[PDB]
Amino acid sequence: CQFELSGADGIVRSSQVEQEEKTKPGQAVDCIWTIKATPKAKIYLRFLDYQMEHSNECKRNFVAVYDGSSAIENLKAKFCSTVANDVMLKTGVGVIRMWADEGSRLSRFRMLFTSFVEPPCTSSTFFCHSNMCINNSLVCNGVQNCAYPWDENHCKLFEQITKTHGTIIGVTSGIVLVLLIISILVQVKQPRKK
Amino acid sequence: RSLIVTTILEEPYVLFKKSDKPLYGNDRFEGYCIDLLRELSTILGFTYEIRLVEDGKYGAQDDVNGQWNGMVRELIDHKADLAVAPLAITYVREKVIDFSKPFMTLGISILYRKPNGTNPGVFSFLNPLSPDIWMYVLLACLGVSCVLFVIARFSPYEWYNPHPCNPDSDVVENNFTLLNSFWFGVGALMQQGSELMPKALSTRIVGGIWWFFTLIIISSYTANLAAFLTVERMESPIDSADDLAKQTKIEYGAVEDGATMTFFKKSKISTYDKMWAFMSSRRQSVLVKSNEEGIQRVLTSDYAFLMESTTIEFVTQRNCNLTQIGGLIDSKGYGVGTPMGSPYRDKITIAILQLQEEGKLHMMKEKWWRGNGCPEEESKEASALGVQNIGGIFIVLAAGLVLSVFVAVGEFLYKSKKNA
Amino acid sequence: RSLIVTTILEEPYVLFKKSDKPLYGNDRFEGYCIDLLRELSTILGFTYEIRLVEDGKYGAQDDVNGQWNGMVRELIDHKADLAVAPLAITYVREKVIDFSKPFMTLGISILYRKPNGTNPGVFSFLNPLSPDIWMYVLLACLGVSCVLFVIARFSPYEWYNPHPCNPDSDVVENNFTLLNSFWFGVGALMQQGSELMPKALSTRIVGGIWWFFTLIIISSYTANLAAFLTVERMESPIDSADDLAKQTKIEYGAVEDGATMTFFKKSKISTYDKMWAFMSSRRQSVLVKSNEEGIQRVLTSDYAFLMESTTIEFVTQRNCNLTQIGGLIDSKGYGVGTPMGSPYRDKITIAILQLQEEGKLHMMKEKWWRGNGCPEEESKEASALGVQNIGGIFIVLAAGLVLSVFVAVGEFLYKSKKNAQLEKRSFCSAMVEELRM
Amino acid sequence: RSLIVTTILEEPYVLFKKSDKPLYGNDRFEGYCIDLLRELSTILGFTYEIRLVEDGKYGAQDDVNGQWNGMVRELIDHKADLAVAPLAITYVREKVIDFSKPFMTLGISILYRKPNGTNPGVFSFLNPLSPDIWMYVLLACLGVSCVLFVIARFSPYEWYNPHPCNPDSDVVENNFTLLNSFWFGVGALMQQGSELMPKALSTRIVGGIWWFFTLIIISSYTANLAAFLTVERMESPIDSADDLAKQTKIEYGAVEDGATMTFFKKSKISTYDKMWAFMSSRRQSVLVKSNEEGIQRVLTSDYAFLMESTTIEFVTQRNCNLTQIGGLIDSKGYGVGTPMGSPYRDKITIAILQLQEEGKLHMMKEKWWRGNGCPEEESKEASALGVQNIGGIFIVLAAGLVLSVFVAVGEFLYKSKKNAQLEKRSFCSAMVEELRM
Amino acid sequence: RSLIVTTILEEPYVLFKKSDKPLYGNDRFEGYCIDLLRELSTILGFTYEIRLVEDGKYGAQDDVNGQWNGMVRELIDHKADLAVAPLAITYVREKVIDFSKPFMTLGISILYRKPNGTNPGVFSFLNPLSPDIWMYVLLACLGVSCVLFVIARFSPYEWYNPHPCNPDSDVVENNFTLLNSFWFGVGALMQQGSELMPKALSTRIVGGIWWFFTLIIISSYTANLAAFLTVERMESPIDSADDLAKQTKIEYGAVEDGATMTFFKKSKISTYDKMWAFMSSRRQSVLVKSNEEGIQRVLTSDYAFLMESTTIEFVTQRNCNLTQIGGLIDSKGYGVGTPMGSPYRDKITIAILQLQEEGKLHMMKEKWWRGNGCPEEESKEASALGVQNIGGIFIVLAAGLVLSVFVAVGEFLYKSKKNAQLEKRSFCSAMVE
Ligand SMILES: *[C@@H]1O[C@H](CO)[C@@H](O[C@@H]2O[C@H](CO)[C@@H](O[C@@H]3O[C@H](CO)[C@@H](O)[C@H](O)[C@@H]3O)[C@H](O)[C@H]2NC(C)=O)[C@H](O)[C@H]1NC(C)=O
Ligand SMILES: *[C@@H]1O[C@H](CO)[C@@H](O[C@@H]2O[C@H](CO)[C@@H](O[C@@H]3O[C@H](CO)[C@@H](O)[C@H](O)[C@@H]3O)[C@H](O)[C@H]2NC(C)=O)[C@H](O)[C@H]1NC(C)=O
Ligand SMILES: *[C@@H]1O[C@H](CO)[C@@H](O)[C@H](O)[C@H]1NC(C)=O
Ligand SMILES: *[C@@H]1O[C@H](CO)[C@@H](O)[C@H](O)[C@H]1NC(C)=O
Ligand SMILES: *[C@@H]1O[C@H](CO)[C@@H](O)[C@H](O)[C@H]1NC(C)=O
Ligand SMILES: [Ca+2]
Repeated sequence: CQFELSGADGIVRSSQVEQEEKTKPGQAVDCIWTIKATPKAKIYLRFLDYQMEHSNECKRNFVAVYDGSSAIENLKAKFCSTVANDVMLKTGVGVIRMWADEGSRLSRFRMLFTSFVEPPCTSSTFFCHSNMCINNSLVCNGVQNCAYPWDENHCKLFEQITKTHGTIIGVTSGIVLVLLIISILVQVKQPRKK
Repeated sequence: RSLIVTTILEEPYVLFKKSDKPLYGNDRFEGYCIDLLRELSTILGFTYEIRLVEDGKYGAQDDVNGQWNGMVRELIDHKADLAVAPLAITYVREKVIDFSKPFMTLGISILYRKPNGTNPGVFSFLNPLSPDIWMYVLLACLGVSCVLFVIARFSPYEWYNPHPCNPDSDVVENNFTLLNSFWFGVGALMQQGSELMPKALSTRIVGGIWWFFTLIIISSYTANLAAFLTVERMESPIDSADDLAKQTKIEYGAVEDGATMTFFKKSKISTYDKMWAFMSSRRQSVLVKSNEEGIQRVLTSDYAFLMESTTIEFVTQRNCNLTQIGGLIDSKGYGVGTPMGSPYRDKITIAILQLQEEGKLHMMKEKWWRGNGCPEEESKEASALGVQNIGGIFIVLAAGLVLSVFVAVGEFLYKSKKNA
Repeated sequence: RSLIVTTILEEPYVLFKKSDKPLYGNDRFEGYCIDLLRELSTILGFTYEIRLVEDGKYGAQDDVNGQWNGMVRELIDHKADLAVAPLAITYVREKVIDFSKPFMTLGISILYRKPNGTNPGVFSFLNPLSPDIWMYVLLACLGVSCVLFVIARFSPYEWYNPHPCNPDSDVVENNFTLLNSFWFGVGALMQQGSELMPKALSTRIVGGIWWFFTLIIISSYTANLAAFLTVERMESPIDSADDLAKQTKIEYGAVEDGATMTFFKKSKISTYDKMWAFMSSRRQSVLVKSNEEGIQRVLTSDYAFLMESTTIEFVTQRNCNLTQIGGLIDSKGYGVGTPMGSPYRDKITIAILQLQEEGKLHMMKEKWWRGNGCPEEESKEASALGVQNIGGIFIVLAAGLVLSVFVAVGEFLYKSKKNAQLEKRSFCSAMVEELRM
Repeated sequence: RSLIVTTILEEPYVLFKKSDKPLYGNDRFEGYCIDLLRELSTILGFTYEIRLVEDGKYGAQDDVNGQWNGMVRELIDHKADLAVAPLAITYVREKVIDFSKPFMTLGISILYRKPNGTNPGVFSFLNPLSPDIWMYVLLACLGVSCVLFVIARFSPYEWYNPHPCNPDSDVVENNFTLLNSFWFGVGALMQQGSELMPKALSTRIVGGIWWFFTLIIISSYTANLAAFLTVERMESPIDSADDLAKQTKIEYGAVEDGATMTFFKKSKISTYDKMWAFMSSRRQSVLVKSNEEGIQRVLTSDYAFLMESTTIEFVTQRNCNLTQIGGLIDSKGYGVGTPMGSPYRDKITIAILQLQEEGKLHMMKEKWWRGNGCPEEESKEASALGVQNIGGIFIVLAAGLVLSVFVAVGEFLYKSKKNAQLEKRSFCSAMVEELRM
Repeated sequence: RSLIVTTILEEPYVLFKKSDKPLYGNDRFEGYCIDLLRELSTILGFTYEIRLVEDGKYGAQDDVNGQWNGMVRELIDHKADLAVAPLAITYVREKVIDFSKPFMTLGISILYRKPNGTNPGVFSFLNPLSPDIWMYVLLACLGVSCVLFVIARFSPYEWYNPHPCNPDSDVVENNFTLLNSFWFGVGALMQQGSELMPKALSTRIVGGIWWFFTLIIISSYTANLAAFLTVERMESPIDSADDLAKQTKIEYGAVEDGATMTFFKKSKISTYDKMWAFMSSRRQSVLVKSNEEGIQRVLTSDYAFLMESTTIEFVTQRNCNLTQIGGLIDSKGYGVGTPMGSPYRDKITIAILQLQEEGKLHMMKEKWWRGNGCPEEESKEASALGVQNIGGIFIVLAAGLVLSVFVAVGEFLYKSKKNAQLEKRSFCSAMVE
């Protein structure tokens, strides 16, 4: 069930098992993910939704992140609690695992990874945070993909016509007033003394 | 020894601590209701087994079965001990449990959205003047017009000679007719004035006094309008429990058959029997699922929800967009359970009283109920006036125009008929 | 056997059934606590006799002997089995006695007279300007009018040629009479403007200076009125003890040695700490040794006089001029004292919870607090602005009308005597001639 | 003998000498502490060799073994006995190390984007009424004027006998043209009056309604403008920590765990406790990790960024828009670390006291802070109200005058080419005739 | 064994207890410094007898025989011990006795009276609009009137043949003369207007634009004056040492034989030499005997004063008339006295640092320098206006009358000389008739 997930950014889908390997929830389930950034780029992992509700103890259900290849050499962090910190993948190879144990009703594991933390800044790339020039197309792509707001963040006469119906009633009154003016000119030029 | 306390996952009472590394043992839980228990252990001497209940359920029996699913079971079957958690001291439980003395009181109160500064805009005018004066100014204008006319007729100096170059004529000119006096009266109210200025020092006194009265009126109206638009304080439509009854426009509600309905049922004060009659009338949406959806539907529309006082004192501190209109209606007491006949009662009530009258309880309550507080809804009065604030004048103008057309055609036919 | 029930005498709690003939037994005593006792005795089915406590006080531990007093003492030594009185629940008392669950709660809230129903001002036309300015303006109006007249009499560009037929305007007057100049000055002052419009520079400069003076005066007046009204509107009445903390113009109050001052000194919360410091600094400057004298001190000055909530409810219902502000600073209940060991406490607790579930004790409370509560409904303090009482007097208009009528009739008499040359002769003819129009 | 001193690279304190040709040893450093050590050497006669800690950190207690690193580590050991660099004097750093008197004073203080300016739009005079009523007002003026004109041209009352002494002639007409009615309406809207006197019922009633409209519009405009000015004038910009604490919109912050936020962590004071509560409520929404990132955050947003005083001075005097707000929340001293058993501690305390007595180190403050401490004070920004930068658009007058002269010359040509029926015939005659008179 | 603590009687540091009779014993000095001493004793473990010094002194050097009158004198004799009290950390004192790490820091600061706002006459009424717009408006009025006059000549129809009742003669005559054009302008600025309103079209646009300008100006003026008259943010003239270092309306101060000038003399520094030169000039009203005299003098005159950074805080937090302005100038230290080589030096410095890191010292400072606090200076902007605030318009009016009279007699003699010779007798008859 090890599914590759590599590029510049992406979302590890919340409980992506129904289509890759549709496993029965009765048996314990687990699927690992491998991440590769662009050449010469490290990874930043930021959870967007995470709730392992069925316990605050971890012999059954949890999510873990390992650095480098998918080996036991050095666990970056296994997260077993309400909240989940962001993490820095020193290497360029990602490891994401979730262990479930007849607890498939777990809310989700859902995160987002951003590449190019290592890349030195250049005119082509964008600075958001300290050693975080990440731009290949990432500038304001609709996702909060930098450590705190900075990158995708607040980069970006007809108003008076766009009224709900004040403009409509105003222009109806304007037609009335044009009728009035055109009528007025008639007796501007028509009548005289007596 | 060790004691099996029992709590529940209420919102600001006992909630899982927020951390990242795993928590082990009795350090997972966190809240006011369990640090109360910590103080109790410090003053008495305990040993903690904070074990939750089977299924989240305040102990409430089933009449047919005769079982007591909830904390009542673990307080009866001795599989637990004192169950420090919000547990209303009600009559039916008291037979088969023992409750300590309450450590805080309760009651059911209203919940409503505070008003926001959007004036009706129909007539946002005549506000900075009582309508009494608005009527008096018109009737005084009529009175001064009439008296000015009367003074004008009974005067020697109010008669001009038309054709003044010809001194052989009559003196019929008076510059004051049945309508001219009224016209000048109204025209001096608004700071332009007609061209019918008096000539006799007997009526120019009236002119001057009328000028003074209108100057004061206008220069005070402007001041009052500026005062209202500068320091504006909006007030609630309803401000009492009784006001909800005999109103029949707010369409309040309550939780479906929870604890509020239990009170309103059988409540024979009859000040809330009208309340219950209206609730049971529209028993499709006024009685709603739970507290979250209740406050949701309150946020949606005018909906005076009705629930326990402490959860109000909590949720109105986070979402400072609502208000606790009214005071108190009833009183319950959250207590500390204990098995029937256990000696903990008399050894724990004394500790509760010690904490209560030693002053730590109020700080304990405030440390959890506080929240952010009251934000800066105080310096906010920077907005341009719009049609939502000035709309009546255009309506008055249209009415004046149509009345002008009507009276114009009427007078035209009047004169033509009189000639014919 | 029967039950020997002790009791205390208190204003709204236990009273004497007001009677003339001598009655005795458990019938002299009548009150809310008596209602509760009768109800719970009917519920629990007992027979009772009533005895007042002789020493006549709640009771406290006398340190010199470590021995109880009053109610607590007469209860501890099994002389009496029950005590249906507002016996407060507290640490020192609970350690020796046994109570039920409280049949009511209370607090320590703030007495305060409602602010005299939004005190109105009358004859406030001229409030924003001190009277000296008004007198100066009147005198300056007179002076500039007469000066305008004087230069309007001695200068070349005065005489007006009415017809365009090169005539000689040898008339004594052309455009300025004393009344006309005076009332042009007044009209220019009053923002309406008149027709006596100057031509010569000599009068033009006077007119310009006068107009500038009028704009300064009127704009100053309007701004001052807006300032007064916004200052009045901005201030807010006190509605919490925290306002009593920050604000210090009004004064607190307390019955020291009544454990309220003791509550404040023993407290550690910021606002109560600073108010306790305030009373300590004042040290009988604002302090009270009873209730009624404190009530009167509130009735005579901006006095807070913090009191327990129940008596505050009673007072603010008997009277209608002083009402509580804020909520409940502190909480503490009441009870029904029973000895250290009594199989009556469990059933009395069951009964109190029963009555509370039916809410009957609320009915007795409203019968005795609200029962005397609202037979003297005064008003609702109608809240509005721009009312006729404040800056809405029309009496100056009436004075103008009166003086106009008098002046009109006076100069009509002048037109009669000095221009028809006969008294009581031109009267009837003149008024008949001029009445038809 | 020769002594050894160990320092740190810092922003204003100990910089490496800026040059292109190589520089060496004691002659390759510059800044504050180098000058201070130079004066200490001149006042005590040392032989100092300067060097850095390979770790290059303040040095702090490490919980892995209870050991230390950096200056503290090498100073408990013996590689040097002096450290002339900002090294906060704290309990953990005082238990083992020996410190001299503080030669400078520190403190955590907030930093804030100063009020940038008024940011005035010259059309701010047009602000109090929304840009929807104005077109309503203009179109209503057109409509009311045209209705007045059309009524005045059809009425059995309006037509008037012209002659001043009229013996029943037959030359009657009205006086209302399009221009007359239009400018009557404009004047009434403008409150300066007009020339026409409405006579019939219809014209007078429409005039009265129009007057009522104009009066309330003008009064509401003045009221709203006064509202803006008197609600802006009573705004209170933040000037202290507690006043900041009451405020909510401006998010807080600090460099996390840099011994600054920890002060809020372990504090006991109520105001700082609620500060820390807000800190924890936001919790990496606003808690910056590095100084310069927070600096840019405050530049581009509203923020506080509580950080130590000296760096705030070094930044504010090296930039603009940033204002030192408030005072000194805490108190630390910058000593000169020494080992326990050493004679130089007392000698150096005497030396630096002598330095501080003369104000010499205040002059070092001037040199490394103030010499570049007023290169960016553009002005002192004399504050007041009622300037031409707000509501001072005279360009309206310019447009009016140019349009008026354009239409004037256009109609001047019109009356010659068309009304005189021939062009160029009477140009020069017209100018001469209307010029020489 | 107990300690031999010494203490000087400084007011907001040590105090004789409020009550007297049931309080007899040499353990009844209390105050902030006493709180520090007691907490120090608890955290260290010892007892102290608080013996007052025989001669009231911080301590001071005496040149004649090295005498050190004050607690310093006996503090080298070892007759006493740790002496918590105000005691500077100056160079000369450190030479003979040891010190500790200061428990607070202070300097010299400016003491001055709070602004009051008895605002002047003439300036006050036209204050709202800044003097720029006033002259802009006068010039604009002159220019608008002049251009109206210019366009009047070019106007086609203003030529209106007076009395057109007889068209007999084409007497084409004028209106909108330059004099009356300026009159129309100046009477249009003020909200009354003449009767010479435009009777043509091209001039009517100028009239309308002028009317709009007048309305905008008057409404804005009223709004801004009603703004100033309900907020009234008073402003202080001096706000820094260099600020009053160059003015002369405000006078400096000092304390007789006070350390303030001792530092402030031989300043050698950029700006402070100037004010020492000034007080050197008038050394008769600058100095006062002690701090209390300076307080009284600043309460009397417009008298800027120069005491320390703490006593200013103590005085200004109990008498809400003064105000601490500027900031710090110098830095000194308050520590604890002790003889050389005593074991208590580091043992007390560690405790003081511990307390200062715990925040205890801040709580003691706040509680012993709190006072009632600054009162509510808010609910008082209800002031009926008086001549004190608008009076200048009356002077303007008087100037108008006098200039009017002078111009009237001038134009009278102008007409007279248009008629007859310089010597006047007939015009006397004209005046009499
Ligand atoms: C407080 O400010 C908000 C901001 O606009 C306003 O609340 C508004 O309240 C009204 C009802 O009081 C909402 O009207 C709508 O009515 C329809 C009727 O079917 C219903 O479907 C909607 O769900 C809603 O109830 C209006 O939407 C709501 N505004 C917003 C933005 O939700 C109002 O100005 C202030 N509140 C009050 C009670 O005046
Ligand atoms: C604000 O109000 C205070 C309180 O009245 C004003 O203080 C007054 O200041 C003047 C100096 O401008 C003092 O004048 C002095 O008077 C004494 C005797 O009265 C005389 O011996 C001195 O030579 C000097 O002339 C005046 O005494 C003082 N008021 C009091 C009650 O002492 C203050 O001027 C007002 N304005 C400001 C801006 O502070
Ligand atoms: C209300 O009346 C009482 C006495 O009748 C008086 O003492 C009090 O001052 C009045 N209220 C106010 C606000 O003046
Ligand atoms: C308040 O009203 C009550 C009776 O209505 C009475 O005490 C008195 O008239 C008032 N007391 C005041 C104003 O102090
Ligand atoms: C106003 O403040 C903003 C802060 O983002 C700044 O960019 C801008 O330059 C300022 N404007 C002026 C006129 O100072
Ligand atoms: Ca006018």
